[PDB]
Amino acid sequence: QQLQKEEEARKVKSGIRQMRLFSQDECAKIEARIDEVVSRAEKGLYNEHTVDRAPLRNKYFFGEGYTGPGQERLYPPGDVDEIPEWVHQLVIQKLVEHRVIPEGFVNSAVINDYQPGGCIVSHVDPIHIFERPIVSVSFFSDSALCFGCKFQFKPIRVSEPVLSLPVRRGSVTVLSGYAADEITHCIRPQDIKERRAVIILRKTRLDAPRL
Ligand SMILES: O=C(O)CNC(=O)C(=O)O
Ligand SMILES: [Mn+2]
Repeated sequence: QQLQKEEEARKVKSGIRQMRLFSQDECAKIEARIDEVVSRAEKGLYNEHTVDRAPLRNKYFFGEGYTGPGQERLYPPGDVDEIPEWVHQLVIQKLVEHRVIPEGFVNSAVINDYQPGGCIVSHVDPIHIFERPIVSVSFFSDSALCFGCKFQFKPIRVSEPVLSLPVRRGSVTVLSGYAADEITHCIRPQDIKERRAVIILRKTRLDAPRL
């Protein structure tokens, strides 16, 4: 049981790469742009499916977005707004330059914006929708990304995740293999003490089922 948790954590770690790529100034500039997105959404300037509002977490879908169990679908072409130029210029370019992902890979950029006490429940990034690797960049504050999220449903039987990964402002997280496909991830509400935002950069699959 203890050996099993250590083996799983080793497997999770084999599919995680992390690096501090964005300076405090670079973060400040990107954070200003994220604020612009929030403002534009509030002004009703985005397409219908670009904005997903939920109690303590908003999602903003660019390039491609998605919606019983395990049957998410891509919205028809042109339903979501295009990836903003600043995302290419300030975020994707930096990633390509540092050999994190190849040029042309990213066709989907999602911004998650969290209130204090916000969270995201146990999930796997839909395997029928997105290629791997999955890249994420964190912005306003530091937090943690948990892996193996049974604890969110069975706190008596299991109190802790398999692994908790610190995700600092300006850090890039790359998920692949076991970490992206074989285990769930989540964020605990106690780990978001102040506003936090994340830009998730992915490539959708050719055969991603569409509406
Ligand atoms: O906010 C984060 O760091 C993680 N968010 C997600 O896992 C997601 O939107 O798929
Ligand atoms: Mn996810």
